[PDB]
Order: sequence, then C-alpha cells, then structure tokens
Amino acid sequence: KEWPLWEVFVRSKQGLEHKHCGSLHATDAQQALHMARDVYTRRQEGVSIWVVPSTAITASAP
Amino acid sequence: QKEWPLWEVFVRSKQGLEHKHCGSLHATDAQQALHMARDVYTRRQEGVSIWVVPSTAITASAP
Amino acid sequence: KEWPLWEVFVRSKQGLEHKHCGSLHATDAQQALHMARDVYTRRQEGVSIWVVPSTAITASAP
Amino acid sequence: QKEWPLWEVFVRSKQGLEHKHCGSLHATDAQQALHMARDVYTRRQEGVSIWVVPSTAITASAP
Repeated sequence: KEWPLWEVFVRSKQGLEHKHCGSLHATDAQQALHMARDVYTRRQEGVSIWVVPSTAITASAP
Repeated sequence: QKEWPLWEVFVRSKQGLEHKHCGSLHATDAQQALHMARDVYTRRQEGVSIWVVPSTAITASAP
Repeated sequence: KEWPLWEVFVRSKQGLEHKHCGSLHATDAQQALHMARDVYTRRQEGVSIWVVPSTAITASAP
Repeated sequence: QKEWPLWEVFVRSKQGLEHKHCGSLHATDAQQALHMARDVYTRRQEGVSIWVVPSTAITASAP
C-alpha cells in the first residue's frame, strides 16, 4: 500500500488566500484532508484545506 | 490547436516564509505556466519562488 | 467552469492490461469516468476504466 | 533523503497502435521514471513511446 507525499494549503476563516503550511504522507486525497484538518487546524469552523500530490507541483529554478 | 488547461499559482516572496496562492492562469504546460506566472504575478523579481499546479491536481475540503 | 482533457485507459473483461483508447474533456474525474464508460464501452460487465488528466502524463522525446 | 513515489508506465511499441500499461516503478521524478522505464521495460528499443504517470493522478472505476 503506497503513502505518497502531499502538499497542504490552508485558508483560515479570517484569511483571504490559501497559504502552504506543510506536507504529509497519506494513501489518498481524502485521507490527506482528514489529517491536514486534524494536524494543522484546531477543528475550526470555516477553514478551507487544499491537498496536492508533490509530484503535481512544478517549481521555478534557483 | 493546443489545450490550455487551468493552473493555480503559488508564490513565496524574497523575504517570505511560505508560498501563498495568488491566482490562476491558462497555459499549455507547466513551463509556460511558470514563465507566464513570472511575468503576470512576480514581474521577474529576484529571490521569489513560484509554484504552478494544474487545477485538476487540487482536492479541496467540502463546504 | 473548466473542462480539462483526460486520457482514458480501458481493460476489458477478457483483457490483461489497460489500453489507451482516447481522450475527452470533462469537469472532473468522475464525469470523465461516466463518459468513458458510455462512449468507449457498451455498458459491459467487468470493464475497468482509468482516467488521467493530460497534464499528468510525461512522454518520451522523439 | 528524497521521496520515491509510485509511477504507472504505459508503452506504445514501434509498430504499435496504442499505449498499453506494462507495470509500475518508484522514482524521484518524471524524468527519472522515464529513464528507468526506458531501461526496465523497453530495453532502449528505437521507435517506442513511453508515458509515465504518478499513481496519484489515476482515478479508477469502482468494482
């Protein structure tokens, strides 16, 4: 059973845009969401979480 | 005639700590999306990190 | 509302591996699956369909 | 220590009409996956097209 890396972006109730706040391994997108919520929020009303597999991101070169 | 899918753009500024979502754009591939984001959103500032992600790769939490 | 391209692979009941059999536009992975099933199969018992966004595929250079 | 996610590999042979799934492998990125697939699955045959896809990008129909 595979556990790929996911990058996690959160936009708080107060906030206006999704901020990257870390990465975690999970078997799928839904598991990644339930972890992200547990681990990076405090069970708060109104927080939007995005998950993305790391393989999906392309970064600018240094 | 090529496909121009939607990409989400995240930027971390020079003195910035994390990547923040700053908008979307349509581009034929990841490298064109980077190039476009560099111009449209960072204005070629030194020291800025850009991440592009095809929209289809993002799973959002349910309202 | 966006309609990205998806690549579709099908493994028939009889078959041993998923074969690419085309591409279609859909709003999400689930819509892509219901189209693929309608359009590339004949509502048949035992067919496995995979959908992948085109942006996800990396190809070897000519 | 790098991540080595799972990739699905599809190949279309020289005289072949479509890409067929031929297996999986773990690799640090798409270019390393291509290189590995080229060796592991095609043995560097001329005229063969290889597609690699991270596993997370595939949605399967439900049994």
